[PDB]
Amino acid sequence: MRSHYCGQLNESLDGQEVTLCGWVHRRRDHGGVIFLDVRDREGLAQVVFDPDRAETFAKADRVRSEFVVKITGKVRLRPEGARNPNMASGSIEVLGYELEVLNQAETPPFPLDEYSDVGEETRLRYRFIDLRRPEMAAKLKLRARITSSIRRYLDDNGFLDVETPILGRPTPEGARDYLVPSRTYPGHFFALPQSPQLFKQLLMVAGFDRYYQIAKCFRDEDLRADRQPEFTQIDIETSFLDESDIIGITEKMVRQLFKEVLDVEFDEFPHMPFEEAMRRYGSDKPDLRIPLELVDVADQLKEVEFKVFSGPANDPKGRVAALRVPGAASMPRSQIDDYTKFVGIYGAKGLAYIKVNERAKGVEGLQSPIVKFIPEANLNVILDRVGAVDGDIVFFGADKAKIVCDALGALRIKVGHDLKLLTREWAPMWVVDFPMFEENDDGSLSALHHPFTSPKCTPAELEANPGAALSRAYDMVLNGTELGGGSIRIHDKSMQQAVFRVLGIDEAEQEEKFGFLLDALKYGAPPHGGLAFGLDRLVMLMTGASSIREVIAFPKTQSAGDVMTQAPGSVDGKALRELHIRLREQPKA
Amino acid sequence: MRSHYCGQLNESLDGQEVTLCGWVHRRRDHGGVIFLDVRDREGLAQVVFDPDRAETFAKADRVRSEFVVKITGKVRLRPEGARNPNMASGSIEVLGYELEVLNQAETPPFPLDEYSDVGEETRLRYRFIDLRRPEMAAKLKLRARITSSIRRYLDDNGFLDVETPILGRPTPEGARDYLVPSRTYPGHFFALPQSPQLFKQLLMVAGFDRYYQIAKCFRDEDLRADRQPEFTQIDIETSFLDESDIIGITEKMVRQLFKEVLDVEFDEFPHMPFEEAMRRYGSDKPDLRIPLELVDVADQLKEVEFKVFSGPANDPKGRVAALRVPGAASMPRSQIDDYTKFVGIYGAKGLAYIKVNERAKGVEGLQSPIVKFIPEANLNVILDRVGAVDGDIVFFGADKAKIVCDALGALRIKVGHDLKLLTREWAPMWVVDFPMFEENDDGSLSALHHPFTSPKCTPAELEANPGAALSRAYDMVLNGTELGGGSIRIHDKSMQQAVFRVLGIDEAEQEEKFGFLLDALKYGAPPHGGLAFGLDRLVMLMTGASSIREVIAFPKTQSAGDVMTQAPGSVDGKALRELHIRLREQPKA
Amino acid sequence: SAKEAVAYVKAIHALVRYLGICDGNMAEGSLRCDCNVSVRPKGQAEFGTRAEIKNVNSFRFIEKAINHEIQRQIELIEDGGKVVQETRLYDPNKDETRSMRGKEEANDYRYFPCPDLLPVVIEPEYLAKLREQLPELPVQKRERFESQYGLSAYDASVLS
Amino acid sequence: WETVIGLEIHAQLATQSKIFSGSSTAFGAAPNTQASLVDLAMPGTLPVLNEEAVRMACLFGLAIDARIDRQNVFARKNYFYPDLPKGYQTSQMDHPIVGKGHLDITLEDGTTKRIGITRAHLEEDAGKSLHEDGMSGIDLNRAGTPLLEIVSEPDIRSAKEAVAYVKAIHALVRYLGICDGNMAEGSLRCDCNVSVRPKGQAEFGTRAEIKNVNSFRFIEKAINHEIQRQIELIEDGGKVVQETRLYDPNKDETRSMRGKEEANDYRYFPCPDLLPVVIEPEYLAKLREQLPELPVQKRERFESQYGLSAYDASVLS
RNA sequence: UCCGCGAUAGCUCAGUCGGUAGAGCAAAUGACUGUUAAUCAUUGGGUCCCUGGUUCGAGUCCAGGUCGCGGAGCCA
RNA sequence: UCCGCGAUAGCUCAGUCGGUAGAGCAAAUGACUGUUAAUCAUUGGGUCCCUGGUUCGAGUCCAGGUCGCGGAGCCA
Repeated sequence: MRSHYCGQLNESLDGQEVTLCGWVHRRRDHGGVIFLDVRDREGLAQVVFDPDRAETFAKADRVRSEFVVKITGKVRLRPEGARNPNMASGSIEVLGYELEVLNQAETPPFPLDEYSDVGEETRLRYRFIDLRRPEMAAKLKLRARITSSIRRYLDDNGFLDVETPILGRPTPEGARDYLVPSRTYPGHFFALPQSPQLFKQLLMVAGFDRYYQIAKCFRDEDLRADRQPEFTQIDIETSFLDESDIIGITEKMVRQLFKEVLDVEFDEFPHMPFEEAMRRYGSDKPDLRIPLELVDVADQLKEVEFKVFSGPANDPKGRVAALRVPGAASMPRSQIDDYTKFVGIYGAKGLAYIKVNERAKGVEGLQSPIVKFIPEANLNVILDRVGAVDGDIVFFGADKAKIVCDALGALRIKVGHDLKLLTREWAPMWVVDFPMFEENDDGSLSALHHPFTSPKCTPAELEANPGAALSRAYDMVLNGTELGGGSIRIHDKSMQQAVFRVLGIDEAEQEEKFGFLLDALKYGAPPHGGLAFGLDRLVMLMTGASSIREVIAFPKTQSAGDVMTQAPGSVDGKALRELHIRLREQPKA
Repeated sequence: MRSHYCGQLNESLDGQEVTLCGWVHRRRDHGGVIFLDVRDREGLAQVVFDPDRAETFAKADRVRSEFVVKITGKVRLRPEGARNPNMASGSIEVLGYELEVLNQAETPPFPLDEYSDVGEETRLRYRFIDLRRPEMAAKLKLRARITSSIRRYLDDNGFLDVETPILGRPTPEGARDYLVPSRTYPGHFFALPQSPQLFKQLLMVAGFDRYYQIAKCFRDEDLRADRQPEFTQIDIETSFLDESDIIGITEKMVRQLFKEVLDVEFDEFPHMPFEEAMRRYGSDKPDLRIPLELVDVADQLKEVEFKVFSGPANDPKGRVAALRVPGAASMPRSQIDDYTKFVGIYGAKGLAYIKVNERAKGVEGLQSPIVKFIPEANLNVILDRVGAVDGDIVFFGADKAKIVCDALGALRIKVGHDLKLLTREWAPMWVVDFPMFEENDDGSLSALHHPFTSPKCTPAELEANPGAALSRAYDMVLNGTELGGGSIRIHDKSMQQAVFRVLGIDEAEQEEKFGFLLDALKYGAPPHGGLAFGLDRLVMLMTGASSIREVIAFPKTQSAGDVMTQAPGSVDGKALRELHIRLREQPKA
Repeated sequence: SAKEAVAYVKAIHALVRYLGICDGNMAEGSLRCDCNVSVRPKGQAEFGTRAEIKNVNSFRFIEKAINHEIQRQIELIEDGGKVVQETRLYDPNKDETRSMRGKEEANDYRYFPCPDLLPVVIEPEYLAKLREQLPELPVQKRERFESQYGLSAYDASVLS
Repeated sequence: WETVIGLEIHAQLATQSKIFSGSSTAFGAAPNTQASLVDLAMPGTLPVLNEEAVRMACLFGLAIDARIDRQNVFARKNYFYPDLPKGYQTSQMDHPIVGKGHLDITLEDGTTKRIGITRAHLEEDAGKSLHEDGMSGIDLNRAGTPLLEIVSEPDIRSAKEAVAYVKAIHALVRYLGICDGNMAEGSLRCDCNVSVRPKGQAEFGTRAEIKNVNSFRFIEKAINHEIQRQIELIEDGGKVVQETRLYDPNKDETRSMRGKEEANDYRYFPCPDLLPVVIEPEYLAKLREQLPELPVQKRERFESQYGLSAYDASVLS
């Protein structure tokens, strides 16, 4: 029977007695006065003991670290010189009337709060006492608040929380499936889903107008930092809706969520085309906090003596883009070399530059080794175009389109953060209008997303010139990171056959790879479209956490194993035999 | 852009035009007037076409079954001779101004009409069109509403929706774990959890005061008609609460849920002890709809010549219980024989009986072949005790305790439904006070749940006489079925050692099977207790569905697998080698 | 091979049925059999412990059990592990091989001539009369149904 | 199971001038700077055999105790590839420099086993392709570099034995002063012809030639992971195909670069430009006097005459 | 294969041109009436990554292995 | 191994003591102005579980197989 939470002791409850249960954080013994810091889910509070009731003192001297205790006392208003900023309840104390030790505790491996030098492996191995730390708990509770808000919104807007099975059928092409040996069907396997995509589409076929699900997803790929094998995703699919409606509902959701939890507001989300994003940022996930923008200038540098510019300037398969960084002419050559080496890692042969100091003197007003091979007029209209003035530096990326886009895009974000050139507000956005196809190294055409993505044009303008086709696909970006995305699917016979014809796939593969899907599609599928969010990263952003493991209760390391439960582990030969499988760890000479 | 849902077209919207999208249920062609039954997520509505606009008529005659169409028209108040009772929107029509076929549909394998007896294998093969049927859709939508209500309640009462990992470490004793081969750790496996038990306990250790989760669970045991391999469970665990508080919150939840969804009310839940439940019902999950009750009568029959009574009557290891069925004296000997064979299936040598017609006429007043071997006095005080009057029949079960409890308990429920004696209302209950142990075939004692359950007595009264010990465990029962259950756990060192000594297991197995758990338990675990509900059965009950497959989106057959997606399937040898395994058959040494 | 084994059991059953010695009905529990199956990799006389599967009823059970035992032994030798001598049994429900008893050592049944029963002497006259009493064998009778009387293999066999 | 493997080792001889050209051997980042007219295979240009090249060749031949032919003729290995300038690789088909020798390899399981070397002839190196823009770039700086192809007799069995043989070759070559031995710079390379067989049956699994193997650890792990793979392949039956495989230390997996659809016909024939080089017994008489003391016999000499342990003798030698 | 760094109490981490494993924190005992990452005194604890070798003697020096981070090289 | 039942259009299911696989539903065309599980007429459709044999001819009868449910038998 608890009266109040430790970390919810405001100043208003003065003159009231309270009973609070929790753990013993740290204990201070002064002899004449004993201090206890009791901690629960809401935070820490201080309880003070004077030996005027020396029995409680006897029940105060034995108490050690992390003891689970229940204390009843009165909240006394602490002196002005004793107030604590770090403690949220740190302007009041509680004098302990009676104490009881609910349970004893062995010494906690590691200490809570810094600079206790825990290392990540030890923190993961004893994760059950690590989550006692108020910061981790705040992160997880925040996650709970997020899922709460999202569920409330989606429920209120007529979506149905329906569960889809995890054990499904394995198939290649997309990614490595986690397999599950079948006890009842020897030689056959179940497979963990990569996304409830197919199932949600079936649910659209099934007549359910609006579907949502917070589902578990599994990928057997080698992983990146901020990447885990088991990750949670917010799946959403709707019927009889176009892209505007879907983006509307979803955007509204994100705003309402950010205002419910963090209490921030987002105005409106600008819709930016893929083409524009690639043009002025060189990335499909632009960081709209950094105002710095890439500006194309290769057209006026075609017939020029300097050859690393003119080369790609006359080559259609690439461009020459410039990047103005303001007030950064004072930058030292060391940093310049560092940046050249940085853009080096994305394939750029070189990072050309111009330090712009005095515009009215022309060429002797532009200190740089490149200025000699380029005419004064072109220079001046370039400087005019990029928006540069006195005191600035202009960088130059001149190569194949992909390379310059990536290298200058990254140089953009890097020098963006390094010089603190951003507004510290939240900056959300939508990326729309992707291309339909791309070349696949060897040749030919292929769909980037899925062959089921709706093109903006008709199957005739499509079979005309497939390269001019834009897709009805959409990704949502926040702080330059991709929160998620989806698209409206094709339900048209002649259209599905059009994209099928244009990709080189005959009916053999159509049947072998997508037969059951096409089957389900043939029996009367409605206009439907969807999107999915990576819930983990969303919570990671909303918390301000460094890694994704910080927003997952019991995460796994980069090699897919978790050190706490020592999984994966070994299994006895019996269970191995009953599942119709064999090992192959045989002794060699 | 839909205006309104078909099945939400009230009479109040007259004189307004509406646009509704959906499927073509069935189509009636009279020539001069065309009738369409359009179906959406909300239900069916009728659209009428007159040839005054022959274009919409042309787009109406070609339209066939399950066509996805968008119709805009006006809601007309239908003639008195055309009103439909069966259709919830069946008091209004819509005259079709303009129709558009959004998508065509091939002929649906099975019909979506009510009471067309297509059989279950076919119903499973095309589940994506089976769930189009309004009854199934109503069931699933009901499920969504249920989980919605439960989530709302648990959220509002300070519980944290926390996700636990699925891929965990394998271990014996409890049940066969589904295994998942690890690509990165050859020879090792992950395992699907049977319940978030350990994780929830760790979450209690982690300082989270109140936890809940709607989690996926997997058991590799053989199947039956009302049992599936992948099932969803409502896990709940709390800290610093006794059994009364937990049963309080959970009961409150069930009531609030039943009022939110079905709009019924439950008063209060009677708490019945296990011993008592076994005494007058012979079951740990009593059906409180059936008023019929078992009454012990063995005490007056301790020294009589007939041996099927006297046998178990002087042996402490069994009993002789009687069962009164009211107004059932008119029963033919045939039904009696059926019942004797029925109790026969549970091991009873015989089902003795007495027809009581005139208690005041004595010996010539109780027709039965057994009455001769039993004295008049005992007979009379038996009739006095059981509450019998003119017109009732008293059956007799005389054997080992287990046998009489199961056989008479089942005969009880059977004749309960067979004679229509129960009133068909909801009947909730709590089963409390279980025994701590039972014997395990070979010998010794064992806990029928888990050795971590808190006993009501002290570790001394416990090491004194283990057979007299009751557990603090609790199950919730509705309509004689077990909705779920849990118990308050032990966090006491000496208590855990007491039950450990009394269970006969040395520190070797203690360390090998539950070592990491005991470890986590040693570093300061709070008083915690929990419970889990089988969500599937709950929804099955709340819908009134016959099977669990009726409340699951994409269920599997009795042999583990769904016929629609053909899972489990075959995987290519490459992925098989990369996961470091080869297949085989079943037998190995 | 296993098919050869089933053929041998069928031949024994047929011959004994013709002789009128046993009823042949395996359903009634008249004719029973055990199988001492042991595989070995060609080239090495090494490896491949013997497996004695007891209580085998139908021919189908025989075939399936013998196969599922052969492949099992093959796997056991492939992995190496521990090749142990045990007396196994077969259940048609799960098609798996179960161990009834673990053989700790060679069972000493202590064989010796029974002192109460004297050795029965069967003279060649006995065999001379019984050979005249011997019925025509089915295996040779169906082939005789092929040779002298005009008939096909199938109908001759099913007739015999 | 019995695993019969083989080893094809290419050793880069430390000579100043190239085998047929006049350019230097050791080179830096500067491309095409170490290539005269001969290496570029200009029309009308002709090759002339290097002296210290054949000297070191018959030196290794004498050290390995192999029957050296009195005459050896260079043949042409005609294949088309951008790294190869003249369209054929000047090797030796018939009559190599050295043939049929034996090397005593010391392992850790007691006996120091004797291994066979079928031949060790003189080859020439080619250019190198690099990761760049688009097209690609070929550098002929290493092209024309003299090579010694020590081919071992398939008497070598286990993987550890193979590592022992590579280490023994490396040690012997280090002592003779023929090659640097430093695998990091790319001087000493080798390939493995591994083929497993079930004991008892003359039938066996298909041959696997693993090319481009760097470190000894890489050798051991790749050979093992190939052996077990072949074991599985023959156990399952399936399709036993002859392929040109590769090994990456990152994933410890064996990948097939090229599937051998047929026996490559390189069209070998005696080179009309190069006359057969005649090695007379006087050359060998002087060079055998020039022969240094073998390390394998040096540690044993440290065992016999001087009081010493096996460990200290080996690590001192 | 090669270059740099690293493996040492419950945690973190130091240790010369070779001589009982120290220090902070934690733990145990004791002192102290305002701390709040308390302090102070005292006590207890460990296989210096594994093996072999060197020396009067090893965390230290020699040789050969294991593991973590990053770089180089190779990828006819 | 043995006994009973069963495999037949998209779905359900019948078919004698051997003579083109029928019927309900669904589908296609046509008719009809109030149905609402519309009706009616006509048309299209399917290896009678596989193989072999019998006969003038096979869903049907013979022999041997495959699959689903239950029972029997065996489990020294």
